[PDB]
Amino acid sequence: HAFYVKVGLGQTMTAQDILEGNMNVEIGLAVVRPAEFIILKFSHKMQ
Amino acid sequence: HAFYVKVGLGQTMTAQDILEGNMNVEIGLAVVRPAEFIILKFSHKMQ
Repeated sequence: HAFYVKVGLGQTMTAQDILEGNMNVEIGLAVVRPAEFIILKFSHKMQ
Repeated sequence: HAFYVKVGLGQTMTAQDILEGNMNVEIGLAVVRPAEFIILKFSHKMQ
């Protein structure tokens, strides 16, 4: 759930990419954000 | 595939050939030849 890593032929590269000398790596991240606004919601509930 | 042999009336002979005293035999051969020139052909193939 936090990241992924992909590299390979048929995943990030073609065969024409190999002849040119290219290697592609793909990286995705899920970084934690701050809690800037905190909203308290109050209500009545039945007895 | 290697040879054939044919002899007979209606195959190699006529009826006029029989009266003259002729018998015809036909033989065909396929003899092995040497390998005098050997040619190596190199090429790239895709990954």
